[PDB]
Amino acid sequence: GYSLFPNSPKWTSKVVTYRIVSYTRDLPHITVDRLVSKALNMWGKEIPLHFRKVVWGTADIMIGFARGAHGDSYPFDGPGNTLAHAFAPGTGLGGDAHFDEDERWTDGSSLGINFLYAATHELGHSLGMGHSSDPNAVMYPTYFKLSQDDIKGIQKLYG
Amino acid sequence: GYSLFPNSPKWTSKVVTYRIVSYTRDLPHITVDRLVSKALNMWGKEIPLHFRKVVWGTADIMIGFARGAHGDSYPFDGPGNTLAHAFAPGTGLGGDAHFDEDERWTDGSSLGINFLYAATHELGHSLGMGHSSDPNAVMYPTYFKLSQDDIKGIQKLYG
Amino acid sequence: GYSLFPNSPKWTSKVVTYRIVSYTRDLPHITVDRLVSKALNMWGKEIPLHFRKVVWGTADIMIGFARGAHGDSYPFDGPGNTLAHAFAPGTGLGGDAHFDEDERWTDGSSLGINFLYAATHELGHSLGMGHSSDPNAVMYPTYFKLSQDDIKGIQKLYG
Amino acid sequence: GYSLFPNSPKWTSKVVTYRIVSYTRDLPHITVDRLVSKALNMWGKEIPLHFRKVVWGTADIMIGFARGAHGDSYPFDGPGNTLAHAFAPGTGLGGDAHFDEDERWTDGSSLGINFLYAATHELGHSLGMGHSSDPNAVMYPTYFKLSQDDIKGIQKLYG
Ligand SMILES: O=CN(O)[C@@H](CCCc1ncccn1)CS(=O)(=O)N1CCN(c2ccc(Br)cn2)CC1
Ligand SMILES: O=CN(O)[C@@H](CCCc1ncccn1)CS(=O)(=O)N1CCN(c2ccc(Br)cn2)CC1
Ligand SMILES: O=CN(O)[C@@H](CCCc1ncccn1)CS(=O)(=O)N1CCN(c2ccc(Br)cn2)CC1
Ligand SMILES: O=CN(O)[C@@H](CCCc1ncccn1)CS(=O)(=O)N1CCN(c2ccc(Br)cn2)CC1
Ligand SMILES: [Ca+2]
Ligand SMILES: [Ca+2]
Ligand SMILES: [Ca+2]
Ligand SMILES: [Ca+2]
Ligand SMILES: [Ca+2]
Ligand SMILES: [Ca+2]
Ligand SMILES: [Ca+2]
Ligand SMILES: [Ca+2]
Ligand SMILES: [Zn+2]
Ligand SMILES: [Zn+2]
Ligand SMILES: [Zn+2]
Ligand SMILES: [Zn+2]
Ligand SMILES: [Zn+2]
Ligand SMILES: [Zn+2]
Ligand SMILES: [Zn+2]
Ligand SMILES: [Zn+2]
Repeated sequence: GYSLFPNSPKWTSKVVTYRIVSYTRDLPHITVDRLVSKALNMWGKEIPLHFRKVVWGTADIMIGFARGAHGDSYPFDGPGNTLAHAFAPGTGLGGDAHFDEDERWTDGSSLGINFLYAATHELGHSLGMGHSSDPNAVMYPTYFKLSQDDIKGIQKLYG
Repeated sequence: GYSLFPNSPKWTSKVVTYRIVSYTRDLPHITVDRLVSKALNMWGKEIPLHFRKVVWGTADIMIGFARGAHGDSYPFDGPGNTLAHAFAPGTGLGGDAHFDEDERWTDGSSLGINFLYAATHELGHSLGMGHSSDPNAVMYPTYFKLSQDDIKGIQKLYG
Repeated sequence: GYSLFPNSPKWTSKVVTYRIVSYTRDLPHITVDRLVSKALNMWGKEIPLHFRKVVWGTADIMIGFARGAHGDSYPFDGPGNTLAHAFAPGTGLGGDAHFDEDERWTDGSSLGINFLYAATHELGHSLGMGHSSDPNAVMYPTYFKLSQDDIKGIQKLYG
Repeated sequence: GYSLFPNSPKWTSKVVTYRIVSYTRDLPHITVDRLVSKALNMWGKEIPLHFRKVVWGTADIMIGFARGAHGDSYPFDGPGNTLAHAFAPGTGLGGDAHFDEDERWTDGSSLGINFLYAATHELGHSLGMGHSSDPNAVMYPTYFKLSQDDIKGIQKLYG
């Protein structure tokens, strides 16, 4: 069973902008760029919402890697423990997706947390999805395509 | 309601020197230099105190970024937790402002703790300001211009 | 007294592949390569099992250094505490040997955990050895050649 | 009141060798080299013991910087907490002096723990000195020349 966020926040504009603000030394910038686009598009293909990439300033969905405290109330904590977090749609921090630089991330060719899967999960949150009780769902709390539960949920929110 | 430090320490000389001793890889050195000057000047414009920049040795206000233990009794602790500290006016460590290198700092163009705001708060301490009970104040314990409370407080001390 | 793993898992194929997926800045890549080969061969000479090195993709025994969370349920934790872990033979994570990048590793010419000894111990696990109660054994829980206990154990498992 | 180590271990040879095995990115290698020599010589001038520098392999007194676990039973722990440790005279680890790379060290021109003072204290241990109860002593547990207590203690031991 999928979940949304309390009060069911969602992007209400036809177009939502996103920006990859900071990268990881674990991967080429372009790899992160392509994987983020692939993640967004997985959700995008199921709903009447369009994403537009911006390379500077503020965008609706701010995506990036950071070490320690980084401007919100959920500072990262070094290697292990918390790995990432994302915020439900809304202004400011809303929609943003942050990844802890102190972990090891991979595109699949090395050791590490698979970035595509993690990004697809985090971006699910950025769009308004909560965690699912269905182990098959990308939105399941713990850890390729969206499951029926993920699709049902996102379409229910957008629709 | 603004606060000062116990015994209300303040710089008693007409001129107070400052030095940016160490920088962060998160930003250009010159950016940190300019933001520090801007922060000091925000307080400076309200009082009969003049700041003089020095680029070597000891200055009254020593400013810098550090990882872990760094020569005082308040070692930093890695990503998260403590982010920075500054000491009330006085000799030696007095007036110094230290920032934890293990966080992410920004000038506003990326993810991170906004350095200008953090520096303005920390330098407030370096000049003798304590924390305020007024949420509008730059000296409020948690997180652009100085509020009426900040101004009232600094002018009361100098003034 | 040597130990194996519950249910005594072992590689059942004549040839087992291995790959050094990630390295440490503490040593040249080639040094890690040579020490891994030496470690494997120490066990290899005692049993009817052959190792084949691969330099890309997946291999049966995936070996590497990582910081923090890295794709399994045993994230590393920064300097100190956990130093490494390896998994009993089996598919997927089975057989893999991971080393925490946040420690200092050496080939013997500097300060650090001796990589050859650590790798020989970890690879013992990758082959199906558990910890020994014999302090002379390379498989003893705490810390050059395999002891009689190590040999007896690996030969008992292979066989 | 100065202290020595239980059983009063000391170097019994006329010549004791030392090697700086690893350095810190905080300072030039040559700076660390010169400060170590200065520290040793401070103790050396008070006793009938001669120090000989070696640049490779093993020396009686192994000196270096390390992150996390590094080959002894006192792994470092990242920024803060433990900063350094040294072992009483003896074979193997005996006499060695280790410094945590995760702190900030300085030669006096920047922010950080003053390396000369820290090295003089640590090397005191490497020679057989324990902590002093005299706040004036370099061997006092918490923090330029050796005090009367330091001199009395080292001369009593040598001796
Ligand atoms: O999204 C973030 N997570 O929930 C955080 C909790 C943050 C809580 C939080 N929220 C808001 C603020 C602070 N903290 C936990 S996580 O370990 O980072 N998360 C587990 C599931 N994982 C998967 C799962 C399945 C798959 Br397929 C791929 N990856 C994605 C990443
Ligand atoms: O200044 C230092 N802080 O108080 C430290 C505590 C150190 C305590 C301490 N003092 C002395 C020694 C050791 N520890 C807390 S902090 O998180 O670093 N601080 C919060 C408020 N923040 C703001 C707030 C408002 C705005 Br606008 C911008 N930034 C500035 C930074
Ligand atoms: O192999 C891994 N270890 O057991 C881990 C525990 C992981 C437990 C674990 N297992 C699985 C998953 C998570 N955690 C402990 S360790 O400190 O990394 N280990 C001690 C012995 N050491 C030696 C000993 C003797 C010699 Br000679 C050389 N090196 C090899 C390394
Ligand atoms: O030497 C090491 N220290 O005692 C360690 C404890 C290790 C304990 C330990 N021993 C052995 C093994 C593990 N842990 C404490 S420390 O903070 O690293 N130490 C304080 C005094 N400091 C001074 C003091 C005065 C001056 Br002047 C300069 N520097 C030198 C450095
Ligand atoms: Ca983390
Ligand atoms: Ca946003
Ligand atoms: Ca911190
Ligand atoms: Ca000062
Ligand atoms: Ca570790
Ligand atoms: Ca495997
Ligand atoms: Ca430390
Ligand atoms: Ca020694
Ligand atoms: Zn965040
Ligand atoms: Zn989640
Ligand atoms: Zn400090
Ligand atoms: Zn403050
Ligand atoms: Zn692992
Ligand atoms: Zn083990
Ligand atoms: Zn040590
Ligand atoms: Zn000591």
